[PDB]
Amino acid sequence: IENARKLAEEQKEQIVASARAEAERVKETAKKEIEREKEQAMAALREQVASLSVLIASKVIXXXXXXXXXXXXXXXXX
Amino acid sequence: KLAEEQKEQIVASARAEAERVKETAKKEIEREKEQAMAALREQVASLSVLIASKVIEKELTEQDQRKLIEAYIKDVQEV
Amino acid sequence: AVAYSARPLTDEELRALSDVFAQKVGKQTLEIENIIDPELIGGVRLRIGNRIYDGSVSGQLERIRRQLIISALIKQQIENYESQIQVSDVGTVIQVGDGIARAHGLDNVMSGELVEFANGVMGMALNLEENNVGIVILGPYTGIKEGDEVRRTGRIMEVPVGEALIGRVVNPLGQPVDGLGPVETTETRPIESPAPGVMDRRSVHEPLQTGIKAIDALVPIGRGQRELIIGDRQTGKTSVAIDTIINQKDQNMISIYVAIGQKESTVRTVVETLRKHGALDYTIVVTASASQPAPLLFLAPYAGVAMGEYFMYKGKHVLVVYDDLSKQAAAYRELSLLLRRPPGREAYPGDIFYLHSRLLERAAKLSDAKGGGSLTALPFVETQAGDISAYIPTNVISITDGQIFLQSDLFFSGVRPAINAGLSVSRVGGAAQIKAMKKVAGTLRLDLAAYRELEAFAQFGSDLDKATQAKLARGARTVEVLKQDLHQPIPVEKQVLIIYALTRGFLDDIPVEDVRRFEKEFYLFLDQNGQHLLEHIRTTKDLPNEDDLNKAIEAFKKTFVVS
Amino acid sequence: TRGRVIQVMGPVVDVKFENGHLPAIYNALKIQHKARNENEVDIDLTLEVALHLGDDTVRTIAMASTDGLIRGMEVIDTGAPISVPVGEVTLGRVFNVLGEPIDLEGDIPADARRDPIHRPAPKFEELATEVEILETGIKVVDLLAPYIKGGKIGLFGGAGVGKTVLIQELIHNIAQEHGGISVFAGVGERTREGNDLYHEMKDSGVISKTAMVFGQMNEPPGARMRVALTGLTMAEYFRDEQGQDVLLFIDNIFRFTQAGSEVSALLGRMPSAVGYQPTLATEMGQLQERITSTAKGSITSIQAIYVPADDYTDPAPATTFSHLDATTNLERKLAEMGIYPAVDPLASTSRALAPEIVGEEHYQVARKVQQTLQRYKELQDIIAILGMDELSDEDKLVVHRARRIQFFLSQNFHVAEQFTGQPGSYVPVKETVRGFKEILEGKYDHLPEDAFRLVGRIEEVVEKAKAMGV
Ligand SMILES: [Mg+2]
Repeated sequence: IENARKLAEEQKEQIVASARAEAERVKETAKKEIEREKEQAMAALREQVASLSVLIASKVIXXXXXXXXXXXXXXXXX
Repeated sequence: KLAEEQKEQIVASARAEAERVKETAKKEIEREKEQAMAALREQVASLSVLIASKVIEKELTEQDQRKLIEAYIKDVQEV
Repeated sequence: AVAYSARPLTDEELRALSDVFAQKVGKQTLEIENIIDPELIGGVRLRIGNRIYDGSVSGQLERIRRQLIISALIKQQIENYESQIQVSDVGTVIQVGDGIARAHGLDNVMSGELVEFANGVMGMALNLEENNVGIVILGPYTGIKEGDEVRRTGRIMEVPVGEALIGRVVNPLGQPVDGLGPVETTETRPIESPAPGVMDRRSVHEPLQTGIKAIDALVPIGRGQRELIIGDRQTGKTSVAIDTIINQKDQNMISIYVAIGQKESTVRTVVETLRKHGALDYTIVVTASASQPAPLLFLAPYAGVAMGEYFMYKGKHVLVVYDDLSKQAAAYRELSLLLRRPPGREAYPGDIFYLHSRLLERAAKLSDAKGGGSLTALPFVETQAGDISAYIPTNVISITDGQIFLQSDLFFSGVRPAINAGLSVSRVGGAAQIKAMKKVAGTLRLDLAAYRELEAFAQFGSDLDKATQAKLARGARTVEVLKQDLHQPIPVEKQVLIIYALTRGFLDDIPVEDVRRFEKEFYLFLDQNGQHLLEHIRTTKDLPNEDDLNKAIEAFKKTFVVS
Repeated sequence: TRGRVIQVMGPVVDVKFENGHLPAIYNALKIQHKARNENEVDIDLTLEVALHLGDDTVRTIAMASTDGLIRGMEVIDTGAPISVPVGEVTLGRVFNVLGEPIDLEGDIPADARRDPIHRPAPKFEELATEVEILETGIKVVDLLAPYIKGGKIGLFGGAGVGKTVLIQELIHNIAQEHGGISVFAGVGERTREGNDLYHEMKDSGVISKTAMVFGQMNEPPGARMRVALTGLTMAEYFRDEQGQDVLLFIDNIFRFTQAGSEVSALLGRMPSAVGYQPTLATEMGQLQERITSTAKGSITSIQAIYVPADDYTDPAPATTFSHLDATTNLERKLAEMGIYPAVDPLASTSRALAPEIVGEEHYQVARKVQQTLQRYKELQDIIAILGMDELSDEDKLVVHRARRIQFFLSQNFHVAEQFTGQPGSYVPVKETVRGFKEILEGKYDHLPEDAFRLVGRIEEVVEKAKAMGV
């Protein structure tokens, strides 16, 4: 009875630890992939945001010159 | 058989807790993804604000003065 | 008058604006001054008295930058055009210090409104003077300086409300502090709302099962009641509250726990205790720890009851716990003294009874016409050196429907819970009990009352052999039955059966040192060969036939080996 | 740019600045003045901003004596709160409230790192979700009143019971085992006792792992109420940067609150009950919430508290008692009979003594010992005294084991080895649980009581009784 309970407790602790290790590995891999995707999207959406910023300035107020100026400003800021 | 039944119940509860932990880890990943998307959008917005400010400064103000005066007059009429 | 522009304005434009605003407002003649501050970008913002008209860059631009956080769709549909003029009613700070502020302006501000400071911190207007407003800051005040600017939001104080708050930890403003992401609700409820009327109620009949034998037998609590738990520190009241919260797993209740002035470490461990027992599927936690500003501590209980009332007014049953009602009173006293309001006894304001009665009268049991929901309240009050003559302890005792007293002498010796039945009352009484508990608890009450008088004279035996040592033995057996351990609440049928066994004389043979083990092994026995008495009590709510009960208890005693 | 003095009323000064240049609250301001004639004195003063009164005026509190101030002096805004040096350069030295050495070993270089005195408390999401037990190495503490990582302990005692020895022993044991440092803060106490403690720490050798800060009775109210924050910010650096477990000793927390009241009325605030400041619990909470156990390290604080006239319902002890986890009581009765340390076993309390924290075995052993001691205390007084002695069976054995257990709670300390040849011991908690259980079972019932005296593990006791002729 007591031995059975002790064995059950050990098995439960081992299973919980294994699930935690799997979750930690999954989280680390997801964080690395998310960082890579964040960098790639930062670059791509930064170019897109420069274009859309020229567009928004025009809307509130040719295209190649505005895009080049926005890219130069972004490079200066970075 | 009471001890074995309690052992099986404890094992099933531990498995359910492990499944809940995995689901919570997935939810944490989703929250991190949402935060990353928000951060990217905010950085894009700040860069857009800077670019628009520079473009507006570069733009001439001769017609901008008249347009602003007319817009302010319309705003005064509205309220 | 004052106009902020990136570059100085032309004379014709200044005259045009002056004429336009003179005609619109209806003034004789306006003298317009302009500035050349390049903080704006090709735009002007204008100030008439305490009214601001904004049509500049970094104005409506931010109005579309703060919004939309499809992007190109908004940039070409609604972000391109200014989202109208940004109109505000403003004020100017003139005094800062100790967590409050006073301002000039805010002509049309309401009493109890929410205002927003320049750097982003919130405040609540509480003193409308003839020429200034007193504002209590709901956050850090070291970034606010004289000459700052305040703006009106236009909304009375209110909190988010919904089903998305279940299992989350929030602060009295409804913002998460557990770091699991935003809370997605779609409703709000004002913090200060009236109580249900006299004719909107119904008498209390249903019971609230806690799992503690001493409370469930001698001081019963019904659904819709307001029972006070009072005692010194180091008596274990949070344990009573946590056991009560845990016991509601399959009783169709929603629990709310409010922690006022506690340590964040203890709140964290309490939430972790709740999560382990699976009690976070129906619980909401509101926290305002000791390092927070006084207005948050004063506002937390109202937020808790406001979140409870939403479920109450849809037919559900709620239970609200207030960690300490004395810390809230101290915080309110601090706010009142800092605002120069006349003091009273122990420096408390005049309306300190009003503050607590208006809160504790929002717990009710609704009639069938209004839905049938209920809300139960369990406030806590901490005393110093067991003195209940103090101002707040006497204030709260006279509002509630009875109190539970916990002693520090019994706690140190090892009696858990350290409840005192000689000073604990419940004015709802037996109407909050089941038939079996009613039929069983009277003899137990009489026995404990008899034993409490002669408990102190056990050193001198040789007393009347007739009815002194017999009463001492019965009282010791009673006192051993009422002991309990942390967590692990007990079902009501098991409590009824064990108290029946004690009161019918089935425990005299068993010595005092074996009563706890006897009751534990009896509970184990009933789970196997007593599977019909429990079902009869659960389904019928009346205790089973006397002869069957006697035979079952007789059968168990033959197996229990006494040491 | 620069302000000027308007009023001088005791320890409170008023300064007027230019429009739109007011310093923020909690900033520090400096007055540095040289006498222009024989009708003047030199001034070197530091002030801390307290309130904005309006009309470009602020009200500040002085950190020293204000004698010699003149209405019209010029004041300079520093730009930030008080900043003190942090790091390894503060180990083995003595500082004052402003962070300047008061010993004579030199000055900290100006190219160092300095941290501000005021900051917010750690957030909910970055605290410890589990209660953990701190291992001190003492036997009575580790059994009847365990300490908690990040907790607060109240130490009760005075002269003639030797609390400085306990302080030094805790410092030595923690530094040796867990690799932590200690910070001592003296808040408004006697200077004689500060000198005594400094020389004791120099003699023991535990000075090289301690930082000491002193603000005592002779100092103005402003310096007494901002000295605990200097020790706190010195200690937080090690938790947040080296990830250590630190100890923080506070000579008198009560004085802290007292100092606040002494300026409250002068700042223009209505009084609360018993003449205390209206902002009492807020100040105590803003102090005591900064010592916690985060995910990196922890700070555990031992605080000595003086109760005025032994009145526990006074607002200040009543406010500070709601932050404590354990209390440790030192008794002269046990010190007279030769029990070291003199910790009272029946009056020391802890919230960690629960089967869900320490364990079932630990809890059972501790409760058995406590009830045995209570039985001894009840029996030996009304019975066996006044000529009512008796020799009942099971009462011989109860006092036999009680006397053999009361003398096993004493221990030999490393810091006491300078007056005694015994090296000293560090006993883990499993070992003392085992020893107390074995004594309770009566296995070691065949030995004299002199063997259980100034000894570590239980097995060593046997060796003692081996050399005593028994
Ligand atoms: Mg308590």
